[PDB]
Amino acid sequence: MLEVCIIGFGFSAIPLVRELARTQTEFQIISAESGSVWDRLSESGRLDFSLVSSFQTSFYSFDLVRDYEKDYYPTAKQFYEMHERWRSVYEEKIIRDFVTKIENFKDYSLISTRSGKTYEAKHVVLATGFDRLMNTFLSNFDNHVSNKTFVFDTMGDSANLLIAKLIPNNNKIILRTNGFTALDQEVQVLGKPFTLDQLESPNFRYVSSELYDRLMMSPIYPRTVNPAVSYNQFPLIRRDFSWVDSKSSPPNGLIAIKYWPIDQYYYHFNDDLENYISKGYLLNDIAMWLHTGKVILVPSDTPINFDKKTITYAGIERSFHQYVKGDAEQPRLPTILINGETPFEYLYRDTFMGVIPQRLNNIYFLGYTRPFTGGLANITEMQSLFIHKLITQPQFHQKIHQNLSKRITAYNQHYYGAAKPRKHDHTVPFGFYTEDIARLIGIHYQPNECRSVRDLLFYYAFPNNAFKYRLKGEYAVDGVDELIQKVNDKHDHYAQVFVQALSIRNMNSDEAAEWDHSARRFAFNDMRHKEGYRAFLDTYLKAYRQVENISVDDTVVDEEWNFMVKEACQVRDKVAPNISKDEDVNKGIRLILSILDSDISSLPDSEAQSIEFIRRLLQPKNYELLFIR
Ligand SMILES: Cc1cc2nc3c(=O)[nH]c(=O)nc-3n(C[C@H](O)[C@H](O)[C@H](O)COP(=O)(O)OP(=O)(O)OC[C@H]3O[C@@H](n4cnc5c(N)ncnc54)[C@H](O)[C@@H]3O)c2cc1C
Ligand SMILES: N[C@@H](Cc1c[nH]c2ccccc12)C(=O)O
Repeated sequence: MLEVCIIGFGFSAIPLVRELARTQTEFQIISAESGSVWDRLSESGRLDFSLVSSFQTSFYSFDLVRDYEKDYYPTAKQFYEMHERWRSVYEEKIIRDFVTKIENFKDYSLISTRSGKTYEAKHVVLATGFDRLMNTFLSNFDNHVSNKTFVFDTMGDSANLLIAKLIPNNNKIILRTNGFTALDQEVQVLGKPFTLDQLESPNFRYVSSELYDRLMMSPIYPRTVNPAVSYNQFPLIRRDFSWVDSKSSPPNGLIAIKYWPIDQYYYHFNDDLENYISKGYLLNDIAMWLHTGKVILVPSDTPINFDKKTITYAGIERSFHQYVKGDAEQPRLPTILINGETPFEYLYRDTFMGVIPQRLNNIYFLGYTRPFTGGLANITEMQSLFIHKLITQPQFHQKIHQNLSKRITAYNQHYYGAAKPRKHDHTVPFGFYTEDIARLIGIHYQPNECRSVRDLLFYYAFPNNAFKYRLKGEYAVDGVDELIQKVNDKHDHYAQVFVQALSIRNMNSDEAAEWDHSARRFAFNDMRHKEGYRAFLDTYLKAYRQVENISVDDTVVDEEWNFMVKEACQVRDKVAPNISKDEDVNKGIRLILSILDSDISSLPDSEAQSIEFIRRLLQPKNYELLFIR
């Protein structure tokens, strides 16, 4: 009897396949001849974009230990080539066929295929990915459509890539949405670049939910009255957050587009701009788009005619070339039959950690949990370890399955509370999920085992990426010590992130909000850092048209759109003319780096109380997680 069948092989499955080879577990892969969306995009030369996620969170530990030099954003091309390098290693273990039905019995599944060949496997893993409506727009993108108007009913990472590709062909963008959360993917800390996943310090949740809330939520909830923040200048961007019924912030189910702010874009790319664009580094600055009027927010229920294909905003009858219905993603699950009879219904919440479903035996899901920030790599690596342990270690299998139903109830209560299932429940802050999986496995770190201040910074401020949990113990990867070392030396041991928590431990919700925005350049959606870059923008648009071999006439003005922008930017034209963290962080960082190697338990009683609080980090009081204990 075949021990393991993996169905679907692209990216999600790589770390699990590796672990099965290490323990010489009998496995077969079954994967479609047609391949993935990256194959569609490759064949037709449309791999001319970059990832919305850092190298550090988007590539697996066993590649990072070889190829990590510096923080950066990898190209679509690089991400694809790394898929195709790992496919080549494992191609011999891959059967090219499509699975159409799984019949699940007590201790085995019967797998049917399109060819007619059937397979018996004790353990079955789905890593088949998602069907995506928006894929057609990207794969079959026409770059001649010019001076046309587009309406989008949802803002996600796909719409933003499309918007980034349209704007330089002088196409006009209207967002008919009920708000969206956008966040600068890159951020300055005292004039040094940090990708946003570097600054989440997730284990501070263990001190208290309240303190973690103040650490993260002011850029997302409209908590500052600072006129400089996008959600004050352009209030239509704000969302309805009355669904959130969890104390865990940021909440499961919240999505975010990550984008280049133009200042960060400039710093990296201004010096070889045409070459960088051609590699796939595209300016996708949605807040620069609203500021310049090249995108406009309009209310959710604005008048449109679907037959006449027209928008009417204030009083101009705008003919719209295309309406784009937003990205809805649904798992590519084949029919699964319970006791080889009853069709199985997929619901993220009715599975444990997005991986173990109920009423099925020895079936696991790999690649169906979405990270809020950073790459999928973080989630699928830790899931691969969870799945590998369940398949190979019956003790572990028994421990998890014994009370599966209760664990799932306890997880749902902590992360979703009494909220009705939503289509985005599958989205999780990465540094909670990876940490959650690591405690179920037992490759987690113990806060009480911190000896020095250096140790506290690794436990609390060092990002909760999958490789952090592969330094030592059951899933150790050779070279992780040298990686953690390199990362720490480049980021000042994440002291700047640790000092933020120091500074706001005595503040309330409103106070932290005002403090978050007291900076020269606050982290996200700082509209003071846009006007200065109008000249560069026009250099960029010209550079894009030179790469994409396109020529529109800029000397022809669409006076009607100029008119629709004014109506839109009404609050901005009121709020903008009404236009400390830097000092606190600066003083804080120098304090921490002076006592790096000082013993915690040693540190004296009666700076000031910043000591009492650093000693309690040995005994955090929100450490309980009922789905694990
Ligand atoms: C436009 C776009 C941009 C993205 N950008 C990023 C990014 O910047 N950072 C990031 O971290 N993530 C990103 N992602 C997400 C993620 O990297 C991709 O979705 C990734 O391809 C998912 O990996 P997977 O292995 O789960 O799925 P896939 O790559 O789709 O692999 C699944 C494979 O299984 C096959 N298959 C499906 N059903 C069956 C079946 N029944 N039988 C047999 N074979 C089957 C498919 O043909 C496919 O080859 C992006 C996704 C998209 C669409
Ligand atoms: N803690 C950092 C970074 C940060 C805040 N909220 C975030 C949300 C997502 C990612 C990063 C962050 C800050 O307050 O500035």
